[PDB]
Amino acid sequence: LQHQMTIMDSKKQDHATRKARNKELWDSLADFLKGYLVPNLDDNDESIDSLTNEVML
Amino acid sequence: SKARKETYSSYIYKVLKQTHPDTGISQKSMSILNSFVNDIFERIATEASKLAAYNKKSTISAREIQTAVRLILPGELAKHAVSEGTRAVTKYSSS
Amino acid sequence: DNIQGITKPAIRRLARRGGVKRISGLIYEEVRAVLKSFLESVIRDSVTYTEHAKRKTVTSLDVVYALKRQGRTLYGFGG
Amino acid sequence: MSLILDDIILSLTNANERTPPQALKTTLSLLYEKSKQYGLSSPQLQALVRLLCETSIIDTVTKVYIVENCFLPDGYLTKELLLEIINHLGTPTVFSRYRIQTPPVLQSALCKWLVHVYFLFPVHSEREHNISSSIWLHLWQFSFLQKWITPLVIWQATTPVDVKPWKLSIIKRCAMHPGYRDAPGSATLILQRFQCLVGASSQITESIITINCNRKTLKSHRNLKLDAHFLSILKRILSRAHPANFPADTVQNTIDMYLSEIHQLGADDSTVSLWDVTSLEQLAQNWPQLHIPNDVDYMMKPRKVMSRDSLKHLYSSIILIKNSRDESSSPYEWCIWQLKRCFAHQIETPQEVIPIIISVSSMDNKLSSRIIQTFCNLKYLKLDELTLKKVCGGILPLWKPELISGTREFFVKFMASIFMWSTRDGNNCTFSETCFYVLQMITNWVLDDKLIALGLTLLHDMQSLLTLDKIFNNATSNRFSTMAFISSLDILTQLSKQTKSDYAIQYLIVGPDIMNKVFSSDDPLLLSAACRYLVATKNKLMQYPSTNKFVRMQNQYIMDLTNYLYRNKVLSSKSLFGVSPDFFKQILENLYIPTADFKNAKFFTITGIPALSYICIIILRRLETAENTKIKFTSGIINEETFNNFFRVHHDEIGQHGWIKGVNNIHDLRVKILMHLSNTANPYRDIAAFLFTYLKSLSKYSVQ
Repeated sequence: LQHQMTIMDSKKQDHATRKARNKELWDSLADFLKGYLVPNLDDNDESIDSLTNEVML
Repeated sequence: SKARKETYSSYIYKVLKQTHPDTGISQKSMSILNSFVNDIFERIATEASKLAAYNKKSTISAREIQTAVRLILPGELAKHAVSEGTRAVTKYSSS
Repeated sequence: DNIQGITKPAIRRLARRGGVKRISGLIYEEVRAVLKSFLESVIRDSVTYTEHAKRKTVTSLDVVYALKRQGRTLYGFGG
Repeated sequence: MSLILDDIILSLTNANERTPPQALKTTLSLLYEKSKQYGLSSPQLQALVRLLCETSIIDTVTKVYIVENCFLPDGYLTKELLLEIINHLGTPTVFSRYRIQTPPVLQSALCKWLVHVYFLFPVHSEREHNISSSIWLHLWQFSFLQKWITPLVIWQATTPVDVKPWKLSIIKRCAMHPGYRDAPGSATLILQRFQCLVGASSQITESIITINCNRKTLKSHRNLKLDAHFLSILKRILSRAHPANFPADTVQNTIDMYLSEIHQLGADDSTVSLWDVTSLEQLAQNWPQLHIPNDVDYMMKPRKVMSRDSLKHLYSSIILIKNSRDESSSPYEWCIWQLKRCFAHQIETPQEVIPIIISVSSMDNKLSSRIIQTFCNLKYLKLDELTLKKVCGGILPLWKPELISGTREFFVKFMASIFMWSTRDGNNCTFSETCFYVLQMITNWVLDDKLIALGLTLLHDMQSLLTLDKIFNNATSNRFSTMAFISSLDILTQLSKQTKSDYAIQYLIVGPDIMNKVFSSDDPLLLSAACRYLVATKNKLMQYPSTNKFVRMQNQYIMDLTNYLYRNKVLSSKSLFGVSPDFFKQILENLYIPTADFKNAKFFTITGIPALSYICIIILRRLETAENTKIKFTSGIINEETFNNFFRVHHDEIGQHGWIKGVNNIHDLRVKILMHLSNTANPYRDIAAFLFTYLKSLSKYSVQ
């Protein structure tokens, strides 16, 4: 047990539901585009959300 | 200061000189011959002891040694070995 | 570390002494493994003899005694 | 120690644009020696690896050198450091053109570093490994570092799940891609590694034969060349930082088997049932996934060995670890149900059930409290006396109740039930035997600091019941009663020796008129305990005043005992054991003696007491054999009338040899036998030891 608790915890690290994660996964991809990828796209000659909405779809 | 090494070196050298005097011996060959003689003697002695112990024979004699050497040495050399050994023992008894 | 230290020209010379004319790649570390196995087999009994003798050095008498116990008798080293 | 190493990394970070001629080199020179000496722990590496890419003032030639030499980690180097390296890894593009590009050669050198220390990587939580494995595969597509992550990718992916067709397509396409020059060599080992994971995989052998090479380079690509100097220092660094952790022999071995895996490529709550559990090492990995099939027949009916039956008794214990123990637990109910059957004899036979349940009930004192409290009844004794006796020897002395601290009142009623059971029965001696186990339990209460007074109060009620006419007697009684009582006196004697227990002294002090029973009873072993208790008691009670109930009864005991033993002046005294001496006189004239010279002096002495009468003769006969005198002592009892008559008859022969040397008369004789009795080791050495201190005449010869 002492050797196991040194490895602890594999399960708690993941825990710290799948449907809830799916919404977060969509939101994580949504926020990544608007913050980093869309500004690097520098298209539409100016765009923050209109270009972002196109790449979400 | 050193306890003497118990070898057959002088007798092996004497045998070689009796055969022919021109050549000599190297140290590695000398060690090889000494080891071979010791191994053969150990084999024959162990065989004689085991054979004597089998027939609850308390002693070791010429018959036991001859049987042991016949067991160990193959027959081709064994014939000459037993002939020469019998000659030696009979002549020693005569002396 | 030194298992690879045994260099492949030495194995080449061993193969040439054996009598082959063609060499593959697997035989190199196969020879290394078989040498390691033979060495460990001899060394275990050599160390056993040395430790029983209460001496803390290994001698030619001990190694030839271990070899003879294995059955591969070695000549020319005394004893 | 490591704080200065932090400053050295911070020194290269605090100052920028300075461009010194040699100050920058000296700081790097100081980093060369400090990195190997102190290990460059994981937080230091994360700041360092970020500093190399952030600042381009240092040339990429020395950036590779410090990665090759300074990067000798002693820390845990968790995924946070690897993630920072992953951030450094990559290539500039249109989206990342603003971000500064790290040198590809530095990336290859960085990719070379974690391969050497992959063995030090954390045991993953199998949640971010899928992200990391995909990240490493995506990073593997870069050619300048493809040759170094390829041995890595072989390592972290060990499962059929990690062998994913989308990963197969990427690896195969790179080999099929023309502009790599190293992917076909790199992909072949990865495909071979993926082959041994999933199995046959006829799809993976058709890809290898398409991308196969002359395989001399593959043989060189199978071999991974790790710097021996890098690993030799790493072994020393790891051992020094963490003693008894990351041993040097295993660190070299762990790298070797990781290297040998690459060489082998050329040649080649989740429910787990407790029924199938066999290995405790597997159970350690199975501990989060342990599940117990609820079967009552097995989990108590069948160690250092390895087997399913090795964890047999542990099965009944790990469930108490898996879930909290309760009165409704099936193992806790099986014992009671089996116990209920055994008393009623509904079971086949109770003899084999007892040892197993006793061992279980020996521990788990809170559970044993339930068992003892319900089966300690008068009715449960009627069914069978032996089965109640058997369970009294197992769980009584090992029980320490702390649930309510009010179980004392239940015992006095229940203990008297066995005694009353023994009265009308007419003896069985089962009462005294059952008391001895309780006395053992009482000492367990005494040993505990809590309820010290509660246990002592229970002990006192035992002595009153044990000192009754029917159970204890000098005419008709059993050795069981006396042997139970002698153990009680040792408990109080041992309690006097202990100074860490500040108890009530009236509990230690025994009753005034209860000592007349033990003193009057002529049991030689019993009298030995009284002398030990009296001597030990006088060690205490020294700060008490001259006038006090406790100290007056103690001095009364000393005076009465010596008068009854050696003083031989009971008639001149005012009382003896609460009895006036003139009562003793009246019996004496009614008694008849054929020749009564000194009638009063014979009865009351060490030799005249029946308890020590014959043992006195035994010692004398030993003396006569050793000295080998002329005349032996023919009489069977030693007293004044026999001694002088023995000397008067042989008065002619007394003058030349007399008797054993060193003795002139009976008065000298009575001590000489006691000197031997005190010299040898025997139960009645304690009798002579007590008499030495309070004989004032012989105390003079002792020092102080």
